[PDB]
Amino acid sequence: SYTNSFTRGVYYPDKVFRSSVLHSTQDLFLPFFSNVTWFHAIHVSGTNGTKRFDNPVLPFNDGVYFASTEKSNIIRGWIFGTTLDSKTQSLLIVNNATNVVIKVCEFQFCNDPFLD
Amino acid sequence: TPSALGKLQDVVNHNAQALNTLVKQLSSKFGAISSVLNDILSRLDPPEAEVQIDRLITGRLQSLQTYVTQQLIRAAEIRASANLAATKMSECVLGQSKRVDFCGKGYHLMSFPQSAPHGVVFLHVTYVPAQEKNFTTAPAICHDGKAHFPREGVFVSNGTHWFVTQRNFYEPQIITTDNTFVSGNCDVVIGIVNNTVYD
Amino acid sequence: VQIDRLITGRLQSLQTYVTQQLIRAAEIRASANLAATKMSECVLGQSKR
Amino acid sequence: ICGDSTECSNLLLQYGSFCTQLKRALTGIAVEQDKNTQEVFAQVKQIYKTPPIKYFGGFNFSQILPDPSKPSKRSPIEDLLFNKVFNGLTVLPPLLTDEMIAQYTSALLAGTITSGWTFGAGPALQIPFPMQMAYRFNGIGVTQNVLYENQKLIANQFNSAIGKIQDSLSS
Amino acid sequence: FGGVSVITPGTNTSNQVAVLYQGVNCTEVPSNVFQTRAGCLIGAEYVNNSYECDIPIGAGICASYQTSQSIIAYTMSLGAENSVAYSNNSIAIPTNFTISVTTEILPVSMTKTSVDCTMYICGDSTECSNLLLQYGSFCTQLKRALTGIAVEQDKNTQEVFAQVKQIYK
Amino acid sequence: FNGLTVLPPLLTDEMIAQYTSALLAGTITSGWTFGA
Amino acid sequence: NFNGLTGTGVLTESNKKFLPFQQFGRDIADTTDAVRDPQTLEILDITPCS
Amino acid sequence: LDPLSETKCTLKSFTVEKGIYQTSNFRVQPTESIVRFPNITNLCPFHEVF
Repeated sequence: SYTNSFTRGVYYPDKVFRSSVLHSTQDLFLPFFSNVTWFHAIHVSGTNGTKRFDNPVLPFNDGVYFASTEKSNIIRGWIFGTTLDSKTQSLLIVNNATNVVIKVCEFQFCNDPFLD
Repeated sequence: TPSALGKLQDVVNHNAQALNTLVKQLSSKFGAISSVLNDILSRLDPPEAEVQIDRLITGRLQSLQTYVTQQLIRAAEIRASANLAATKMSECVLGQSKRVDFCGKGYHLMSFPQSAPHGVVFLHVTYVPAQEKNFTTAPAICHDGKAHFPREGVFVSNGTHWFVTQRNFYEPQIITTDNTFVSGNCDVVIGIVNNTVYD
Repeated sequence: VQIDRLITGRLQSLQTYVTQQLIRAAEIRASANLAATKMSECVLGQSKR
Repeated sequence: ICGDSTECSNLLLQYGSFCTQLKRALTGIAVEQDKNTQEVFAQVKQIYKTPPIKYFGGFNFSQILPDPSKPSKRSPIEDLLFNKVFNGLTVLPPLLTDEMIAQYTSALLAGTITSGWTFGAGPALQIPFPMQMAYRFNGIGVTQNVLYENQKLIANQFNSAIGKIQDSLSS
Repeated sequence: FGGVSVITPGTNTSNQVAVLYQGVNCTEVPSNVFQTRAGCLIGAEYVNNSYECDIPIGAGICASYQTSQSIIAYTMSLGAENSVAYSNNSIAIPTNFTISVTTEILPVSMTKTSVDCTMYICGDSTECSNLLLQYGSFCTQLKRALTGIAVEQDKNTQEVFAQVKQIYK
Repeated sequence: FNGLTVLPPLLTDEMIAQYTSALLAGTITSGWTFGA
Repeated sequence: NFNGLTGTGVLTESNKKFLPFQQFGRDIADTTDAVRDPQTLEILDITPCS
Repeated sequence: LDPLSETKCTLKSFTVEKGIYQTSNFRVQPTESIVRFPNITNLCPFHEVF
């Protein structure tokens, strides 16, 4: 716990057009005025290589809110899965110019994934 | 005052809420896999869909019966209010009624009906006295050894003389033999005072 | 199969209770209006009825 | 409907809004029961009080006026009338307690005795009780002289009739 | 157990509300704690002054929004304590008058509605109406009930306003 | 609008207004003689 | 039948403005009275049959 | 989040008027499941079989 989310974390629960009405939907949302971990990982920067930095794995119970203030190209994708070691499928959303690679292929990961 | 017409907003919002509830209750499973009839008839077979449609029709008929019962319960009070409004229209507008608090708070004088959406408004004209004063009263007087009771009035005294005024308006008048009547002698009334009448 | 019938029976019983309460409250309101009319006519004045 | 069950609440919401309309109906019933007591007893703005002396021309009102020699401040007739008449459901108390109803009844009684009917159609106009009875007798056809002649007999009959009310209500 | 009740003194004025734990003795709720005869009120304080009942709470307790603006609890006052100077030889005869015109709102009729026992029950279906007629006779009495309700609502307006034969101008 | 048919009242607002105006005229110009 | 939305009614030219991520819309009582055909971008009102 | 938001959700409106509005029902949650049982005296004579 490092910061708080005042009124952020609301999305469209469905594709139903509603005009000047009030609707209640029981779905997975983000509670207002809650704790949002402000993880900062800037240990290695400027150089290349360094296939071993310091960051842990994050759990995914039912849903996460991912906000980021990256300037130009810091955030370039995510990595999902449950075992992450050649046993279950994963989900790479690696970002890139003009195209974003998406794949649900199953393979082995490393303890510190990064794009070089 | 926006709450002056709250009684008229109570017979209209209730009907809208009942209709909205009756419409929303259709999207509620009464023991079926879904609510759409076509989806149940397509995703299942007739001998199995007959187990769910017989419960859906039961739930919908029960909801309609509940709606009809609530409508009858509301119509009972609506009829009571309409009868009360007709009685007031007949007793205050078509004449002068002496019933207290019926044709407004005070002495009923007039009443003018005003049309209203799903209702009626009565403008009761009441007579409210004001600027009252303190006076000394007495049951009767005894001029010629005989009692004199007020016919239509009240014996008042400003401190020196004894006059006779109305029961709802101070109108000082001399005590004469026309507004008083003799009844018995001056030996049974408690509190009688001595005064002279003007024949 | 059993809980959906138990909840239905309980909801029907609660609806019957609410309906009986409304039917009784109608007569309660009628009696309260009659009592208010009597309080306004016999106590606050001399009614000739 | 759901007694300490977690799987029952998930299915209770599948039948629609059958739970909110009954709660609204009960709330409306409670508001109606409160408005009835508000419109039946609370009909006057001024809370009149009885004078210290209790000699109203010879009429004994000790059976209807509130008795201050008790922690409840209620009339003995009201005392006789009061001393004779949980798995998800609650009992809401009324808005107006018994003390407020007793005060309203005492104020109405004081206004009827000391003013008659003038306190119900405007300002309270003081008037002696023997003169109030003379005006109330003229409304039925009987002249007021009969009252000024038989006030003692009328007061005795009124006291004898009021005294038997408690016996009739108790027996 | 019991039921909670939030006392909100309007949103256009302030966002300071108070909760009422009906039935709780203020010893089971997990900021002026005060125990009333109708529950446990958390959020208001009991003032000695008695004002007019603005927000009804229960058992004589009432709420309002009065001054630091906050919610205060108080026993409702029935009115002023007038003392009529009763005397055997004193009467009050009025000298002036004030004609006042009051209003009284009374409903006459409501919205006339009529439902369909086939379209509302069976939505654009054909085999549904085949079993609808065999599930009982609960489709002809409701239509007649609604027709009678409509006739009653019309008769109310006919007997309330149309009480004279001549239309005077 | 899925089976609900709201029926309009028999006496419109114009007829109610005319009735109220006639009652007002009878109360002002005749008093209580037009009701008996 | 607009991708599962099966029902009856009249398809009339509406005047609404749907956001570029929605197809259909419901009224105050959860009744489908508007849908966008996923063939050519155009609003369509769904009024009930007579 | 807060009782005012719960009142707003109950009335289904962002503007709550002046008054008392019920929102939910209070309930203390039970915890220790007391599995109380009587003595255990009449044990089976398994010592004379083995």
